[PDB]
Amino acid sequence: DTRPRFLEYSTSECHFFNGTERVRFLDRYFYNQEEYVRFDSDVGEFRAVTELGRPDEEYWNSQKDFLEDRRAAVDTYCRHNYGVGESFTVQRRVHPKVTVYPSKTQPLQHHNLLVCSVSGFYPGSIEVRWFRNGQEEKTGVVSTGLIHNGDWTFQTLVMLETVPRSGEVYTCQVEHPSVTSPLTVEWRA
Amino acid sequence: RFYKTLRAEQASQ
Amino acid sequence: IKEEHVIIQAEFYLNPDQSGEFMFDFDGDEIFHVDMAKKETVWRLEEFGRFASFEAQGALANIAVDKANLEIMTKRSNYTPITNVPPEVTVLTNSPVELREPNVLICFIDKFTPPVVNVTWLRNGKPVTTGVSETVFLPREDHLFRKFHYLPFLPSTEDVYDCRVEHWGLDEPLLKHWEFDT
Ligand SMILES: *[C@@H]1O[C@H](CO)[C@@H](O[C@@H]2O[C@H](CO)[C@@H](O)[C@H](O)[C@H]2NC(C)=O)[C@H](O)[C@H]1NC(C)=O
Ligand SMILES: *[C@@H]1O[C@H](CO)[C@@H](O)[C@H](O)[C@H]1NC(C)=O
Ligand SMILES: *[C@@H]1O[C@H](CO)[C@@H](O)[C@H](O)[C@H]1NC(C)=O
Ligand code: NA
Ligand code: NA
Ligand code: NA
Repeated sequence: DTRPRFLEYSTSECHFFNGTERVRFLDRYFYNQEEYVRFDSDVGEFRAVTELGRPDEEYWNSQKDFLEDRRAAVDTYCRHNYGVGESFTVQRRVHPKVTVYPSKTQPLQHHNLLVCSVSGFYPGSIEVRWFRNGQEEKTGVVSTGLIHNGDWTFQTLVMLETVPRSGEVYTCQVEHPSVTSPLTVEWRA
Repeated sequence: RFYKTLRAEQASQ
Repeated sequence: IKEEHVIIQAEFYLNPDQSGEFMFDFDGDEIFHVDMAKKETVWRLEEFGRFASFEAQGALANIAVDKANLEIMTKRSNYTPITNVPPEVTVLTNSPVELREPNVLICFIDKFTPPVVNVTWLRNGKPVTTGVSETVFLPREDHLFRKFHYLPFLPSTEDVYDCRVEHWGLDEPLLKHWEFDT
């Protein structure tokens, strides 16, 4: 479709610090690719981001009931909504699946790779550590980082550069809020 | 419990 | 000092399509959206709807204001249309793939605008729709969108897969391939 498009987009954002001790509320407006005006609860009034938003800064700051609604949002909206879904969002805990498999370097390098795949977990914060004969490996540890699956789950692949010897025991160890004890998967050459 | 909508307001014409 | 969590109410209205969306996002995940055609709240995971509620009428009333605001902003901009930004497309699996153990292909579409796409899943060059699912248009810290599409499948050495993405910023539909390794 070659037809020109026109987009109006808004985000009302609630940023939470130390539970709900401090809340920062942002009411943002975008026309096409441009953020033109916003209300920041720290500021206390609307402010134009660009020239395009100057008429709204002037007009919305003069709308008494609207500005007070925005000023009350941290409690009536942010803190309210935080509490509504708290049990299944903030307190959501989904335990990981830990899979260990060797992988060949392409083309062959001096080392091969040992993959620790940690999947299907929630929240995103995780600790994945490689061990060789009960000693942590800091060198040769490569990760593509935290991958969001878009379905309230995350995954991560943590690789260890290895020179695999006859009787070496490799251990991937996972710590995550969903589990009280470190999870381990052993691999032998 | 109900999620609350933050109500939209018409821009300056 | 860093924030622990973010809740976003994201909404848009788009002309000439006359399409709009209203959704809530928690740390990058869709909690729910409003089905505009059915005038109903659609929960991302069924358990959410058992624990919380949302009146769709409030989203519908906001969308009407978003539409009025689009008309005002379109005139104020001197009728400037959007410049299309094509998406980055990544295809991954939910977990490492094992032969004949069901798995899920994930097509992640990111950093694009306007929020309009046509997404097709291709198995050996053929369209497949069995058990497919998707998110609505998800917010980013910028003016850009993200979206996920899902295809559950039984892994085999024979079958190949493609996620075909159409966007107005793309000269030709973008195909991202996946096939079983070794
Ligand atoms: C997604 O698919 C449709 C159809 O191929 C495209 O939009 C138009 O839809 C109607 C029929 O339902 C046709 O009259 C038009 O011819 C279609 N436009 C074109 C150029 O064929 C639509 O453009 C596609 N959306 C995206 C983002 O590519
Ligand atoms: C969280 O808020 C309260 C305020 O009384 C305080 O006791 C506590 O130290 C705070 N924690 C952090 C990490 O700031
Ligand atoms: C719109 O038109 C007016 C008057 O000619 C001008 O001052 C303004 O810069 C224009 N804005 C844009 C985004 O083109
Ligand atoms: Na800023
Ligand atoms: Na309520
Ligand atoms: Na594998």
